[PDB]
Amino acid sequence: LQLRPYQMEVAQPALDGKNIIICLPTGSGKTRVAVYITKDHLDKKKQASESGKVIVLVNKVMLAEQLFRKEFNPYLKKWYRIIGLSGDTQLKISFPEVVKSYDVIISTAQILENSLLNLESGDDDGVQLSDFSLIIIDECHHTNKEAVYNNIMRRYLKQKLRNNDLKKAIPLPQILGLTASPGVGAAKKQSEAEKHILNICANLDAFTIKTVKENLGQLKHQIKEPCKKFVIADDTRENPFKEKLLEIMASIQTYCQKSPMSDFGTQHYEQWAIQMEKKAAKDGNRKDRVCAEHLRKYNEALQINDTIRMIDAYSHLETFYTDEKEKKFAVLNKLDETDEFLMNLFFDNKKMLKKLAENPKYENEKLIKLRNTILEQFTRSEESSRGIIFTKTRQSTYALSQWIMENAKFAEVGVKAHHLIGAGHSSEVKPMTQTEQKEVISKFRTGEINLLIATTVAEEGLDIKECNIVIRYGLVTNEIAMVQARGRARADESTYVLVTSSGSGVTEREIVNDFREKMMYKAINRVQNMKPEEYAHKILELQVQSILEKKMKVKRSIAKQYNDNPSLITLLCKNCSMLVCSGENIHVIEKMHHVNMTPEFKGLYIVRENKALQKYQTNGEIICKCGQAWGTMMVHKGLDLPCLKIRNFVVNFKNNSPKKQYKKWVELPIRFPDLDYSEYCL
RNA sequence: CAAGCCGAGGAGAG
RNA sequence: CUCUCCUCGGCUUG
Ligand SMILES: Nc1ncnc2c1ncn2[C@@H]1O[C@H](COP(=O)(O)OP(=O)(O)NP(=O)(O)O)[C@@H](O)[C@H]1O
Ligand SMILES: [Zn+2]
Repeated sequence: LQLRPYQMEVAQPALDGKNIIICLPTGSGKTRVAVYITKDHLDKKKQASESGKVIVLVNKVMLAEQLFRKEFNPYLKKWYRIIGLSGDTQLKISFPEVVKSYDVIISTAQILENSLLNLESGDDDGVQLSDFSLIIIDECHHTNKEAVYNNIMRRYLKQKLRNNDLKKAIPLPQILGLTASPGVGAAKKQSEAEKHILNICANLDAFTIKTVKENLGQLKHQIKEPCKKFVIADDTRENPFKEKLLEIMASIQTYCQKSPMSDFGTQHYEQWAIQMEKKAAKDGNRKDRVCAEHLRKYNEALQINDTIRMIDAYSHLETFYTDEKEKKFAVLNKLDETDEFLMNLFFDNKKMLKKLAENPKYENEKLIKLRNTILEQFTRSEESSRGIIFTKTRQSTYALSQWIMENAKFAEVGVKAHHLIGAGHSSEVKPMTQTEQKEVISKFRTGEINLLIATTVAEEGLDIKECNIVIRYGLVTNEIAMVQARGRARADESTYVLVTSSGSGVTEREIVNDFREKMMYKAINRVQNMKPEEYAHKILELQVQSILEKKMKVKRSIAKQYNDNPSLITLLCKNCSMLVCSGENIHVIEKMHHVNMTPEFKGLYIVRENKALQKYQTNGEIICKCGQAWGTMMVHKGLDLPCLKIRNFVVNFKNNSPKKQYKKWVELPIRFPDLDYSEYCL
């Protein structure tokens, strides 16, 4: 391993105690300086006949294996014992034991917290911090309100104050936080920015920050920025299509007699639709809820029209209504006035909308703008042409990847592309899998795919190859994502683009984040130069406040919903105001999943085979006689006992009918019994 | 590989 | 404070 000049000075105080933060720019060899500090710490503790164990904490899964392979092991294999843990191994099981070996640990975080609370909650073996001598951390800036990793530090600080009260002593470990930039936490003033920085430092018990200042030219030579750049467009033609939908929506409303006091093709209208649907369901009146459920889809279509072709929205709707018709046919294998009206309204115009949509006279501006942007680069760079795109949603990524596959020009210049999204199981999309992710990464590094379409998945963690033409298509989250994307584009003649519309404040937000970036550095300078006694005073104050801010939160959130009422309810279908179950019939398996195993509920529903699995069905999706999907099948002990949700059902209390929607099971107070085969058997 | 439970953070709009 | 979008982590059934 090698020791750079400017990494030296930033590392220097850490080498003799002095828990600190380190914020350097991106790509400056953050991991490597980490590694060096490790080796020093361990060699030191050996030379003093003192036990030395380091643990690394990360926030994602992949970074653990990542760093295990590339940085720590290749250099420290010979002197020491290393290991890499995560939720994707089998070494989680005896975590207290691996500590008894493996002086170097890498780990996903919540592993640790789980073990601590097992030591402090059950009679399990567990572990305490005393068994360490260092904690190295990545991505400092997640240390905020009740994240994971702040439990850890709140406990560290609790024990530190125990030590301090003792002094007026357990040897606490050293801490070393590493980041790119800690970031201003939503503050409108330089002073509150400062306050936030100090809040971080108190949550890390730091002594400084140690930005690089002295050996700065070596950085500028070795490391450089891209060039910021904007591209803007405007649209007032909306020629055939938009109005063609607004007509429909207006017709539905004037069938429903509901006044939005709002506009078509925005987000407040959506919120209204939601609460209206919820109200209609808590009351039970159809004709309003179901129309709302459709209007939401129409609004979504319009929103994506603002960014994406008409064809994609038409397809979105086609999928929706095709599904609904298939549902009604599987059930009927009756036709209420509502659904009949809605379908008759839609399908008559289906062919029209298909014609209107395919119309290259007025496709979209931003797509053309990025056409120009992209072609410029891939003509300039010629086979060293790595690319990245960022957007907001998943569907957008699929659409763009599809298009770039379709249009010939992109394929002509060698614009090989692939999409990328996150693995969360929610949000009406089939997510990806970690394997797919890693493979795409390796293809990019290989060069199979020249450019990637991504959500916010890329602006952290996983290690993409350096790039040229990072852009930004309808997304401005905050300064952190801004800088982290800004730190990708090496390979000179790099850029950082933003593509937006005119009448949607985004460039606004871009500038705000730019100012925030310029602000935080000022604050850093304010604090680095702060006097040590004053600094100490303030961090002590903040640590106290943080710990007291814990206790209170503890005193008001013990249970907050504890009234266990077994069968005091009735679950109805939310589309059709129809009984489905009572609370007694339901049971739980593994104290997590809810399920019912009475033949009454058995006969009520229908199974529609899966589309996720065709991409032999195993987990069937349940539907009603109305058509409302309810749940999913399940295989427990071979019993195909069908699970369900509480997002599609409505509750009715027996007393006075405040019917409520809950969106998940933990929110409600009442408890359900565990499953046992004594019922239905013996 | 599919299904689901819980928790956390960020952003928008209200 | 609520809704939506986005990401992440831990954990179970198969
Ligand atoms: N001290 C060093 N000496 C030699 N090469 C280094 C050093 N630090 C980093 N590198 C090289 O830089 C690459 C890895 O470092 P880097 O690009 O900073 O990844 P990183 O630690 O993830 N930076 P970041 O993305 O900001 O977290 C490899 O090509 C290394 O060879
Ligand atoms: Zn129904």
